[PDB]
Amino acid sequence: MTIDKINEIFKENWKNKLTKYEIARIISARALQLSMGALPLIDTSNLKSDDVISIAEEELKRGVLPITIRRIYPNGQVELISVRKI
Amino acid sequence: KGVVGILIDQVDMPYTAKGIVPDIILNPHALPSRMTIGQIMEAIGGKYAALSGKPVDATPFLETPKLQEMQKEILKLGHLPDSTEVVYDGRTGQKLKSRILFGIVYYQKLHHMVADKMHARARGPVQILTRQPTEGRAREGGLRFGEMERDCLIGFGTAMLIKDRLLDNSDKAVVYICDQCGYVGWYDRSKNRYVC
Amino acid sequence: LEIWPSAILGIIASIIPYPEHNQSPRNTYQSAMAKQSLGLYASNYQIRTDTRAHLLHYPQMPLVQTRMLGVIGYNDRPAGANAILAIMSYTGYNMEDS
Amino acid sequence: STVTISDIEMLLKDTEIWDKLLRNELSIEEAKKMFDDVARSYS
Amino acid sequence: KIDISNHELVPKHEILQLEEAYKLVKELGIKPEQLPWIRASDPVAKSIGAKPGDIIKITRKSPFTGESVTYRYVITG
Amino acid sequence: RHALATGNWVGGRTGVSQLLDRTNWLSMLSHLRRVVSSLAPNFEARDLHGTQWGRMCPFETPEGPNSGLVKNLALLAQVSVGINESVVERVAYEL
Amino acid sequence: GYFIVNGSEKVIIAQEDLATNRVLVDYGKSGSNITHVAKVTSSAAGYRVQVMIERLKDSTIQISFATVPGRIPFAIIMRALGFVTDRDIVYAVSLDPQ
Amino acid sequence: VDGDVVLFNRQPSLHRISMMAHKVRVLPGRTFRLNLLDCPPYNADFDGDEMNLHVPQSEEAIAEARELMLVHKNIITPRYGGPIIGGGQDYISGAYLLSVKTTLLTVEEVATILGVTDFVGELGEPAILAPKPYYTGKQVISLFLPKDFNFHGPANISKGPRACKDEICPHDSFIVIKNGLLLEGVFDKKAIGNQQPESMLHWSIREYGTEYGKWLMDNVFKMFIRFLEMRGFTMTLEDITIPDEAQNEITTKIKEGYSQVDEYIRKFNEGQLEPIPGRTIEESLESYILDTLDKLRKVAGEIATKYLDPFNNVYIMAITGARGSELNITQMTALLGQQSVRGERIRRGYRERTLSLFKYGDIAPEARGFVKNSFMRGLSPYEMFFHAAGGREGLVDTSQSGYMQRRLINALSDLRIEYDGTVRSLYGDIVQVVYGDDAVHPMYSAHSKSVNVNRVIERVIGWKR
Amino acid sequence: MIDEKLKGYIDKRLNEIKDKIPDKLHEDLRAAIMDINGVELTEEDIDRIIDLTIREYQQSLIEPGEAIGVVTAQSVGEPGTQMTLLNVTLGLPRLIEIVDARKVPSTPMMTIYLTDEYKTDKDKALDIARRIEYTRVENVVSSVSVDISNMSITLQFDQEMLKDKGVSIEEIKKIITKLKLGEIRIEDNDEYSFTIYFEKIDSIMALFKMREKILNTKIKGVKGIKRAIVQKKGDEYVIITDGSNLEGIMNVTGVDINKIQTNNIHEVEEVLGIEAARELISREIKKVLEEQGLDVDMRHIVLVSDIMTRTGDIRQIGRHGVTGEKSSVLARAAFEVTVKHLLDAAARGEREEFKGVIENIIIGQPIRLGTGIVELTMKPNMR
Amino acid sequence: LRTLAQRLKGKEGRFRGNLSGKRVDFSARTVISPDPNLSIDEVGIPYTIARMLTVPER
Amino acid sequence: FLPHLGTSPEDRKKKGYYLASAVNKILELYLGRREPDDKDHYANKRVRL
Ligand SMILES: [Mg+2]
Ligand SMILES: [Zn+2]
Ligand SMILES: [Zn+2]
Repeated sequence: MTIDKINEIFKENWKNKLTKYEIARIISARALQLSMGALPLIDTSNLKSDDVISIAEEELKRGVLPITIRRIYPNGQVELISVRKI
Repeated sequence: KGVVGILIDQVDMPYTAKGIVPDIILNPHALPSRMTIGQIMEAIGGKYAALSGKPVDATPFLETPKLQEMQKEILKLGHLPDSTEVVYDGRTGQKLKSRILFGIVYYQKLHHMVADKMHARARGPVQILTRQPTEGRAREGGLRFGEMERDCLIGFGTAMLIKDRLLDNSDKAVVYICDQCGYVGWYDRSKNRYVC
Repeated sequence: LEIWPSAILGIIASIIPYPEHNQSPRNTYQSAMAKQSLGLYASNYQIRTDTRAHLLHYPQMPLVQTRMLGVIGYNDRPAGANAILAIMSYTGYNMEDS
Repeated sequence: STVTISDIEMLLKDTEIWDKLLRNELSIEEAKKMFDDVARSYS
Repeated sequence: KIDISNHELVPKHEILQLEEAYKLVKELGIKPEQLPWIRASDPVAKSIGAKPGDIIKITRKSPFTGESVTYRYVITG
Repeated sequence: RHALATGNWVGGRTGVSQLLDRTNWLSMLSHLRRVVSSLAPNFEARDLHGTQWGRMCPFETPEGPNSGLVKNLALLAQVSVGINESVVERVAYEL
Repeated sequence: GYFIVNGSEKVIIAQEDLATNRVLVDYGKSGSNITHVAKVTSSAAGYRVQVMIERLKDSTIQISFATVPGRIPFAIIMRALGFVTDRDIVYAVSLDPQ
Repeated sequence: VDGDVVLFNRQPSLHRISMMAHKVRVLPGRTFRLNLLDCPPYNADFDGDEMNLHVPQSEEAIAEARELMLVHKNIITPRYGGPIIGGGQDYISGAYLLSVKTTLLTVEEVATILGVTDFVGELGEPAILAPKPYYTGKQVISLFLPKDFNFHGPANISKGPRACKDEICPHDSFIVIKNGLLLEGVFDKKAIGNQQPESMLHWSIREYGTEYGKWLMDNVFKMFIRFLEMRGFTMTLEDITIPDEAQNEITTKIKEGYSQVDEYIRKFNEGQLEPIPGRTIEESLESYILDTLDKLRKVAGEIATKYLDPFNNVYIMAITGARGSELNITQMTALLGQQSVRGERIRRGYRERTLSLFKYGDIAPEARGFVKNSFMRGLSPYEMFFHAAGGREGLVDTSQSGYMQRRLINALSDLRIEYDGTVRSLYGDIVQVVYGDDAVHPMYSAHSKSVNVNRVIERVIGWKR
Repeated sequence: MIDEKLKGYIDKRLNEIKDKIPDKLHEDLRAAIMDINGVELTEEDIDRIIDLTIREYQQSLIEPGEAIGVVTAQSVGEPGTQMTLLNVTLGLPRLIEIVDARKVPSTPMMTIYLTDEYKTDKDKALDIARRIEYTRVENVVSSVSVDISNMSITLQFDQEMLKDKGVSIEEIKKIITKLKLGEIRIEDNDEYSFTIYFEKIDSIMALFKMREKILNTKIKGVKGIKRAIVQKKGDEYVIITDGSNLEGIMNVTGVDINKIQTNNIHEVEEVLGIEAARELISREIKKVLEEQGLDVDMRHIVLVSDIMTRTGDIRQIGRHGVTGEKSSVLARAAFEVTVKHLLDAAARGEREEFKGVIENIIIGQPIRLGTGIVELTMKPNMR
Repeated sequence: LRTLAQRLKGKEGRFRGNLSGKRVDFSARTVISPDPNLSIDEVGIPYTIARMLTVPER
Repeated sequence: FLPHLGTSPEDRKKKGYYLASAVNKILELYLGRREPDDKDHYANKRVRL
């Protein structure tokens, strides 16, 4: 119980889990930079759809993206989460 | 009142054992909560009027003929008195397990037609003052994205969607600011220099 | 003594068949919708110059009548047609006011 | 002075004491003593 | 005049020790005046003898957790 | 001509004259028998008064703000034209 | 029953309002100095003027019309119209002693 | 092209699901086509309504719209823990007619019903093998439930005497699901209807995901419509017509009520009527008359329900929760009852009488607005006048609501949930130390509950309980 | 029936999860598992139940970056458009009264509980209601006669009302004697009548003024209490009041001062404090929404109550409260379409810093809610 | 006349007419009709509207 | 004052009698011999054509 037990449960729950806003941000950034000329990190030969957003979704589902989320807590502590093969 | 949801060909319509096909199909769920018995009564009276060739008066409190006489005469002319029919599916040919009520009702077409109600705008002219899209279907148009839609977008948490709706597609512009006074300058385009 | 008990209505409420079997707000909505329907509005419409005008191609007079329809001349200038009506659930395209 | 001015000054003094304590320029006991002094002097 | 701390609408108020308040403000990453405020003339603040610069620990009744803890900062007025 | 063409009348009245509605036969017939109350307020002014029996139709009213304030004449009702008060006064005094 | 003005067909809509030259009485607003109110809207050939009559908690009747800012007592305004004695005013109001 | 993401909106935009992301499908016509299950979130209708469309133009905007605003991700509303998307009118009655225990189907009928879905596979053996091979509607419904789903609960049709409150019910009023097999009960408004928290559909969505809810709504809800098409569902005029003995009983009850009202009036005239506290005499007499007439209407409705067929289509539409109530059936079949204006009988009219047809000072039930006929039998001229007078004040039926919502939005727009779990303003001020009390989103709640422990117990050991 | 072995297994297996969920949820889970009867229960069943409970709680947590203020505002204001209506104020006008922080309600009301010795007696409750209700002279007078001949006012008293209020003619005479009228003279005309003779007054205007001065004189009762009603809830008798006076009623004998209720939030704030005030605010909003059949989760209401009591005082959400305390000039000028805010800012040389969401949308820059709280880093070399 | 301060206040002024809300491009409005054959994620679009509104694809 | 009764000095007694009748009506309302006039009664409404 740092401040309250509920806050500790909250921070323990979100320790190794991505929020929907982080997923949306990662997918949008990957799609934007993939439409600008980047090379896909997956096969992209037998995918159902060949648009950038679908490829970004598939690249996020199987961890190949070298992207890191930086969480800044209000007291200044920093947490880093990697989506590259977790 | 209602709007047309689909138009179905005569082959796909359900038909009676005489081959009669409805012009309009009404949902049974619209009647019980609105309690318009006069419409079912009018359907029965219209079927009677078409079968018998006799006048039907539906003046309030003084209706002639009465409903029971109408139903007896409908039975004597070769139809079921309760105004129901044996019906087959036009797509498969199989008889429905229930009898369906057929009748004749007077319908009216209102001047609210979708051919005069749809308008879209991709790009077009802008205001001379605000440099924002115009207004009205007479001009190229433009729908207003008000404060409540902005609140919906904020509630969903979509920053780039908010930007796309409210800046990129309405009045995006570029200005030049002096770093000492914060006033708006300009580009001279002839001497290739910034002037504040 | 009353001359005509149905003379408590107006000219548009006088076109409703069996109005005493309906709920009153529906009788009120009918009067609003009856002024927006398309038919024949004048016999000399082709030589007039109206800003906006409509014309139903094949108008019919109602089979279920009221005594006031012939008095006001509506059977000569009708604004509708008689449809074969079925009351059933079919394909789900007539749900909730369709 | 006036009640409002005394309230404003005591709020300012509490703010300064908290700022100095949070910067590790004071100990807990010294902060307690100063808080008590201000509270008693402005009661 | 009258004791009101026993009313059913009044939650429990407690003055917080300086070390505990210091730890709380450090672990929240805030200044003391960024908490919700309570006046020194509040009827329940006077009942416990709270002076400005203190932090009050309040325990309220909750339908989701049973008991809920809240903190207020004592101001002048 | 201006009074008939704009609808703004003498005495503060507005909307006295309107363009005749010719959408169909019933539209024109109903427009020629419309009565508008100058209030168009109180919830008691929108009530169906028992004195309206045989004079105004109980069903033909708009929906919304103008409900109960715009009415339509009943079938057999007329509006009085009036006579000189002096004749009736002389008859009453002689009576 | 309509007019053709500049080629357009114009209908005059009937206007419903209160009777003009009659007295209508009502109670005053609750918790006010006025207990009872009477109103007259006298209409001339070209203009109409409203006359208001109040009764206060003092059991006094006050007259108030358009072109005078204040309230005039009933007997004062009655004396200006040729009713000089109190008996004339009293018997002009009513014959009932109560 | 098909599959593009757009924003679809209906005004006024009161909550955030007034505008959601949709996938484009291009079809012939000049109209915006919308699924019938999507209407409750928009408060939409097909009376001539219009809606707006918006096409995002950038990659980031499209990605955000597809990730956060898609329709099936927003089945549960944030106002309370319940589904805002669900079945309507034909869906409920079709589900009831299909899931009732008397429905038997052949192989061809089963193939016709399942042809509107995505189902391909083995049907299993028919429920009945001899004398003829027959499938059951419950058996066909069970093909779409997960093979570990358990549910026990009452049906909507269990309002009346058919309620048994246990698994032994001969009326299909109690729903029993064990290991994804519908063994008892029917499907109606309380199992698949929209805006019903803690229903079977709600538990399915909560415990299997919103993608499962999307798959279920797109497959099983079409079967209900197809079965209505095969069975035939109509409304005739004999569904609301009662025999002569029912009318005679209603007439005798009306006579008894009128006698009671006359006795009240006589007691008032002789000065032997006691008042109710806080009200004068001649105001208590009105209350007594209104009570007597209300009881008369209730009794007449009960008689009319007793002497009507409990399996006609109007009764089916009423008991299952599709359309209509019992008051509608009573008014259409027994009597309208007393008409009122602002809680009082109809009085405004001439002096001491509403209409010139009545005597001076007559306060009998018919003189002041009691209708003893039904819509089926027709109203009298003065009964029609009274009915039109009673419903006048519903015709009058927003700036205050808009102003209040605007003030709330401008007061609260800057609050955010932090990684700490704290609610803070964008200027740093702390509002709540932890959101709510347990940091549980109302959208993910089990109808305001973080966890329903009884539901967990039913999930684990429901197949043997 | 759970045997002792399985109960011990349950207790052992429940003690290793005490830190994984809230205490109330743990208590509810323990109470629910012990009530399973008619089913032969197994250790694997207990394991599955506990694991599913923990997982279900973890799956319901709110996510950081959520714009919870907008969601709360939309969840509270949206049902406000669906509201379709002593006669206390209710619905949308009452909700507006609550959120606008009105000093006094349109229809004040109190609920007064009594002590144990006054709790179950009807006569004692009636006596309390009698002695707390505010009564004037005109509330017991049946007829008033004004005499012009001798400048005398005659008062006739209703015996039934005089008994009901517990008032006697002697104390009425004593109260009238204390008035400012002057040199008067009272004479009995009957057992329920007397006349004030005014041996001094001259005109009729002053006679009438004296008459309405007499008829408005207070006899008894606590100020502000217009009507008191005795109600039987269970075996207890409760007093329902048409007015509001917390200070006055708290001094009345037999009143339970730890259970007294009011709908006046400002009196409750002044007497009991701000936490009681915000609890009352939440209760009032919840009751107003619930009595109309509208389902709104309590967390939104609690957040609203917290936002309206943050500064130690009750503030309205509008111009003179929470919205007007915002530190953005442009947001205030947009909410209040007036331009005087910009003139004040120019006069005082204020500085606007673009921290909120509305101003950033006005100028056209991304907001810090939702996807704006996320910040990303990448390693491009990893192909 | 309409002056400097009149261009800023009101519901049609600068703030609430052009800053808080505005008219936008790539938008359409039409009557709605039912379709039980669509998914809950889908919306039916006319051919005319599909050919006028466009999506820019790199 | 009361233009519908005349605009000449000779027409003052008529105005006095009219005002006396109005005062009589309001006094009758005071003593409970009357009720407030119904403004929705069609005896009080006129239609201008
Ligand atoms: Mg609609
Ligand atoms: Zn410069
Ligand atoms: Zn049963």
